[PDB]
Parts: sequence; C-alpha cells; structure tokens
Amino acid sequence: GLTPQELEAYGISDVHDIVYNPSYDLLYQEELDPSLTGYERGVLTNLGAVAVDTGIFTGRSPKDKYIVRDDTTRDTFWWADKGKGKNDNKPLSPETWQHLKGLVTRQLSGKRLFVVDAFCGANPDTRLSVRFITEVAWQAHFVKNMFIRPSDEELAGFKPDFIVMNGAKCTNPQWKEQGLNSENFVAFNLTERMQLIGGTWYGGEMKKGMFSMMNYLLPLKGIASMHCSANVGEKGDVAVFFGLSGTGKTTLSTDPKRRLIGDDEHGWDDDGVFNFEGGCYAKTIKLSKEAEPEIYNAIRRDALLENVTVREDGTIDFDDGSKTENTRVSYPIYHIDNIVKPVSKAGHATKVIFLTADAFGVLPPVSRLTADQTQYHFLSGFTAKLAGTERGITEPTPTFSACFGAAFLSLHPTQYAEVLVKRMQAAGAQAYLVNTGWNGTGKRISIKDTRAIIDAILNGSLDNAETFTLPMFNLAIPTELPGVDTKILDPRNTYASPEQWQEKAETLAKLFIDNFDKYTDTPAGAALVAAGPKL
Repeated sequence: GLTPQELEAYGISDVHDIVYNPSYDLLYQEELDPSLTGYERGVLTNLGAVAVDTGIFTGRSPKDKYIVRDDTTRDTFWWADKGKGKNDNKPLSPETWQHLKGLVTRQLSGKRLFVVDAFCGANPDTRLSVRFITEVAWQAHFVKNMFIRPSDEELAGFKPDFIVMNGAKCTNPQWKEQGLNSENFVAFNLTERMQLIGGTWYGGEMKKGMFSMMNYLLPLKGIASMHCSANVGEKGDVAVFFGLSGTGKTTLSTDPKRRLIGDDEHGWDDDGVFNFEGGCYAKTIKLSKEAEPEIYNAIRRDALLENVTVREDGTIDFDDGSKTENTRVSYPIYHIDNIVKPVSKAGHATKVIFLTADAFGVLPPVSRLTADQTQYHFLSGFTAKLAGTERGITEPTPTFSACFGAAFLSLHPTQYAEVLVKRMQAAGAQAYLVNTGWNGTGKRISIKDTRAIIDAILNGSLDNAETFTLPMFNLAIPTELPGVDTKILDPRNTYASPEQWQEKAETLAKLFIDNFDKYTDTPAGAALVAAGPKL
C-alpha cells in the first residue's frame, strides 16, 4: 500500500522492502526472529505476550525534547526560554533540525522498514493522520497498539498530517557543539510536520509527541486536550482523572463498576470526552491479577511488555524493579472487555478528579473543590514524578506539573485551563482533589482507600455531603465516607505529632504560593490567589 518512492519525499533512500500496515500476526512472527540483536530482541512470556527491553531508556527524556522555532511556531508555542514558567519546549534552529533529520533518514536508508498509518483522535473532524516509520518490528507494534487502527477503506484515502521517524539506533555525535543536552534527541518540526526520535528506545516517546501536537492544535479551536484517564457509568455519566503516570489514573480508570473510555489522553469538545489513543501504556510494577484483573488479563498475545523481568521459564516477575520501576505494557484497548465501543468516546464529564501524589502527607485523601480552587489546583498541578518515569528520577519527586501534564504542554497552561473551565461550566461538572500519595507517617495511601473514595465521588454521595474545612488550604473535606476509616479523612490524624502537619503544611503552602505567582500577571490569575493556600 506504500511505494519506496513515497518514502523518498521524507528523505529516506535505498529502501525496497516496506512492511506496510503490518498485521498483529506478522509483528508477532517478526518480534521472535532469533536473528535480532540488542534492543531489537523479543521473548515470549507465559502469558502469550512478547517482551522487550529498552536499555537505559526506561522513561521519557524531557531534557532531549526540542521544537523548531520558525514562522509556524514562533508566536504560538510556549517556549522554554521565553516565559516565567519552566517547560521542556526547547527551541531548535532549522539548521540543527536538518542535521538531526539527516541522521535519522540516513539511519533508516537501506533498511527494511515498517510503516504504520494510524489516527490520533477518535473524531474525524479533529484527528491527526500519523505515519510512523521504524526499522524495528516491536516499535511498529507499539504504535499499532497505541494509536487508532484505520480500516482498509480509511487506509485507501490516507493522507498523513504528521510523520514520526524512529531512529533510535542512531545518535548525534555533534550534540555538544550544537548546544544540545545529549547525543539523543526527540525533535519536532511543525512546518515539515515531523517528529524525529534519536538514541532513545523508550516506547512512550512514540506516543507523547503526538499528544503534544494535539495539545497545540485542539485548545486553539476551543477543545480541551487533557492528560487524564476517563470512564463512564451505566447512566452515561463520564469521569476524567487527571494525573501523572504512577499516581492512579490507569488503575482507577479500569474500575469494574464503570466502562473505560481511555487511559491517558483525551479531548473534550461539544459532544463530549474522546480518547486520542487506540490502546493503553500501563505501568506494571507490582501488578497482580488479584488487584488489577482487567489490566492483567489484557497481557496476552498482541500486548507488548517493556522492561519487565522475564524468568528463564518464561514467567514474569512483575514485582522486580531492578531494571526500572517504570516497567510498562502496551495493549490495544479492546484487550479490556469493559470498554466503550464502537468508538472510545462518550458525553460530557460530570466529575473531574485531580490526582495528587503528595509526598508531604499534607493534603486530604479527598477534598471537594470550589470553582476557583479547581482553576487554582489545575494550574498548580501539584503531584510527584515517580521513579523512572523520566530518566534520572530515582525516587518520588514532588513537582508542580501545570495541568497535571506540564511535560506535554505546547501552549501556555492558562490556555488549557480556560477551555477546561468552559467545558466544566457548561456541564455543571464538580471537581475533587484526591491524594494518591502519602500520609503523615510516610505510608503510601492504600489503593483500597482510594478506590472507596472514587466510589463515593462517582455515586454523587459527596456532592452535597457535610464537610469540615482544612486550615490554610481551605479545602472542604467530607466528615465521613462509606467504606473508609473516618480517621484518615483529616490528614492531620496520621501524624505521630500533629504539630508536624502544621510545619509541613506551611512549607507546602509556601511552595504553592511561590509556584502560582507567575500566573498572577493577569487580573483573573491574581483573583485566584484567594483560592490557594494562605499563610
């Protein structure tokens, strides 16, 4: 379905063997080819799923992310070097881009190539048509899992909006003199409409780039673009769960009392909430069949395990984090029985949950937010980066991740906030802040407790429930909650010395205030200070 000549327009030469739109059967056979070496190699596990390793590239490389600054992006992108707020959108010259493109296209030239055409976005009117090019079968499999798989009729008329070229096997020897961070690179050019991957083998780089592109295009036309999971109740009530990976959004999304819309990347337009993806890239550290049965049962042929420990007998030790704590599996979304079909989308969200993995043990397990607190805490995005999720993170690392996805934002945080608020206001949606981090003793808040809290949110039992107010943060906390120990609802109770909550809360309050200061350069942002913590 694709000629060698078509690839030459992208700069790739000397290609005569193209594997276009590979089937899952073909990918499975290719991945088990014993002639593969190094990070190409795959092994078959007892669950029937192939497993691969990615070396040291066990999470994302934000410090290697670059966007060409040109007439397309100059005045619209949220640049790393132009604002008060830190971000990863580092500018790249057109000249250095051409160098990186040459490295990747030379690497892929003369090779047998896999080409996967797919969609990012469940809706035809706003989706991107993406063409992915790799020399490694498992990388093609990853994108087959993670993007929306077109029908034959859709492939017949396929016209790519973006090209993603995976050249993980190449590196940039000139990186030092070019002022770059390392010999690796994840580079984007919105004029040529291309993403390049060099050096890094982490699968997620192949999906979060297009997420960043959706995060550029959709809010500019009034559509929220959200780093969240999403599910729907029997009556059509949709919930979205914002958070960084490792902080509960995947686990809570597969709630057996709900039906899954998606894991990680969603839009919200006039019709409702829609998944961008065709699959889920779930963390597997400490996964168990008893605790996460839907996710566990999705691990079978056509799933792709990444960096998990496989024993000599082919069984998997999901508890082993010695390669990395950020072990992963990808699977097409239909590997979960309990999903929305025929398209991964539903109506407006009625419930908006912000997951905060609070390493200070200050915040309540659950708070019901006011309208202004919703905006304040969305822009703040206080949570934690968990080990391995970005390279060099070795332990839970507190962060203010604007919009609960700062690493993927292409526009200013307030642009995401304004669209989200407009959608929530139109729906009458209620927001909740849920601590999936740690309590006052340093113990991780139990998934059993968080699941019970989510249950109480989603059945509406908290919307008009009696509350008490937490000092300084001014958060409304329910006085009791079915299926949860009342004593945990007040975060002060789990401290051996409750005066220490006061000390840690003052410290965290100041961190929030200082982080939020940069948003107070407009009247609306200044007005939100009253909804944040007060010393």
